[PDB]
Amino acid sequence: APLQLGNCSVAGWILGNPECELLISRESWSYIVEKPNPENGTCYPGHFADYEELREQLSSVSSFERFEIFPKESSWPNHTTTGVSASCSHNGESSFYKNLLWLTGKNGLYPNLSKSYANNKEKEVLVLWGVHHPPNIGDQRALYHTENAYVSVVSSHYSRKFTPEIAKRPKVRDQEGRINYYWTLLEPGDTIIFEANGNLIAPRYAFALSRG
Amino acid sequence: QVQLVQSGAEVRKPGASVKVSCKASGYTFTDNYIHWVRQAPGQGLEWMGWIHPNSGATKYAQKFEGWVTMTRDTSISTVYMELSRSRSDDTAVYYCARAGLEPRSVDYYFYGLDVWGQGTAVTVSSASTKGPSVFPLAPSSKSTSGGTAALGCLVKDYFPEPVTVSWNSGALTSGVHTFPAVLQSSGLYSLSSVVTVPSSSLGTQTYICNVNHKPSNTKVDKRVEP
Amino acid sequence: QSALTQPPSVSVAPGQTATITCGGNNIGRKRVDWFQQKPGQAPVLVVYERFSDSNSGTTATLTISRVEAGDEADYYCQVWDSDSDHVVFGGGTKLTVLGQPKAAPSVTLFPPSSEELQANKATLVCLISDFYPGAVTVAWKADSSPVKAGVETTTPSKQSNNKYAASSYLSLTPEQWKSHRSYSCQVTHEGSTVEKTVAPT
Ligand SMILES: *[C@@H]1O[C@H](CO)[C@@H](O)[C@H](O)[C@H]1NC(C)=O
Ligand SMILES: *[C@@H]1O[C@H](CO)[C@@H](O)[C@H](O)[C@H]1NC(C)=O
Repeated sequence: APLQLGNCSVAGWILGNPECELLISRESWSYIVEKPNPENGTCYPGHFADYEELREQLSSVSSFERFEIFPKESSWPNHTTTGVSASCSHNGESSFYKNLLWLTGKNGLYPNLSKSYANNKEKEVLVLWGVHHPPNIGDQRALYHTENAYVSVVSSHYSRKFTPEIAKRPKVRDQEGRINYYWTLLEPGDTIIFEANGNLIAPRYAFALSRG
Repeated sequence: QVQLVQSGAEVRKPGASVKVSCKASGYTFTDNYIHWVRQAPGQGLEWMGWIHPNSGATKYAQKFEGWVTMTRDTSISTVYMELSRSRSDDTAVYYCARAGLEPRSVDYYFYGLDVWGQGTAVTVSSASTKGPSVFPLAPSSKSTSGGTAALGCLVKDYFPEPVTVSWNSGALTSGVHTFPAVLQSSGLYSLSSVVTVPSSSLGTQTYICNVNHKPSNTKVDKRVEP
Repeated sequence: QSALTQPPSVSVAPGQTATITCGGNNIGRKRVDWFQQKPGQAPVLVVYERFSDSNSGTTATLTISRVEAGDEADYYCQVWDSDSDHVVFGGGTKLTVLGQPKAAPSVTLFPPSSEELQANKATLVCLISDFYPGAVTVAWKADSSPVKAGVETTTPSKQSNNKYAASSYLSLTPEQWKSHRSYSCQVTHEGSTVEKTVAPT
């Protein structure tokens, strides 16, 4: 009972690349059918961490539920949530990954944020997020109002502090900036905490899953 | 609705402070960046920098960094632009503009300048009040145009504006053009008035220009002869 | 001269279509804000069936369909430069809506007056009148050499008969005035150029 990915990569599918939402949703599958060289993946360029490990974790699943870990319109009262890009276009229209939110400043401010989530799903929860590395200082100031930014992510099984490095990368899909993608599996009962003062590409949707 | 109202015209001596204010209304003052842009006489627009009323953060153009200071007062919804050490260079009209045009993408994340103030005219000169010198612009074979001839008067080195010109006490209005003033690098104003007359009237008809400069309480009547 | 490039002037008869181009780095991938400025007034943001916008590579284009009198103005393009965090304006386009017949300027240059010279000063006065459309460039010369100091010029304004006039001044010392064979005021209007000369005789 295989999961057909079509023109998408696991990266495209799991992040919610706009071209990848046309695929039929599944709650279980024995293996993953995926084109050798898939067209749509990370529509916004960046490094996807532990990618091979993640494909293996997702290889076979007995239960799969997408849920809104951090509701878009509720979680972020003092930040702007509408961020979109032509690099992630859908129907000729600038857009973004279904499963992440591009947070930016609001009314001249990007207030320190702290958002936590407790896994009460009784199944492992796959959580994904990103860290944005602007191509220059102008974009850094315009988006986040802060030049010295950090993103911090913590649970019982994950602990990292990220800092953007602002500089040009080779132009890919019309971007010289980058987004690095990260993920963790959260134990039942464990809590994960995100803190940032800029540059967080927040989780919007997460995945409760079983593998056997 | 949404509008920005700036303070009135200013005359300052160089080295003094020039402070221009901008009051916003019709919307929540703390929402948007407020920019300042200036326009020198006869030229285009140059960005000076912005201030965000909510955070108080500022950014100045390289050219103005260290010369200009922007501030805000949320209690009265007013932003200020200040030139601490003013120069003759600084003579211009200054605008404030609200950046309310929201960007549609993070690819180009710049709020556009959607509502401008009316502008404030700032004049910087070291001059005190001075009455004009009036000199004749005499007709000759070089200002004639076969049947018509041009003559005028130069109203030189006065301060401040304005000055009015008439010809033959107002009797002569046909063919008269009085030009606006230039501000000279001296810090004094000059203008000209010119009349086109029949060239047969030269050395027959008398032509007198009358110049009034109320700020110095001066009137000059100057005979213009060939 | 400017970071953004615009054509200096566009003239168009009413009903026709006017096109204004703006050239700049990565312009095609940005929002180019256009500003309309009428005489004596502050700029307003051009917002939008008549007025339409269109980018491409390093070119953004403002198109005004079926031009009306209220469209006549100076237009400035503007973008934000990401790298240096700096707002940049084009040099501007004077858009004239042709509502009267065209006219090359008449030029009248007066030498320093005898009374001024005796007061130990010297001003050459160049009067430019009866022209349309309302833009000219003025240049001065001392014996065929360009002079770019001591010059002040007015921006053109309307005459009683609705045409444009402007003036330009060249300030000298009596010594400078007597030192040259001649001085010239040179006026350019629509390709055509008119030069007037005075000499200390
Ligand atoms: C998938 O991508 C291929 C290769 O570019 C394309 O020809 C095809 O039309 C696409 N089909 C789907 C599933 O959208
Ligand atoms: C999807 O793949 C097609 C085929 O290469 C490409 O043209 C398009 O830019 C991709 N879109 C996204 C959102 O990845």
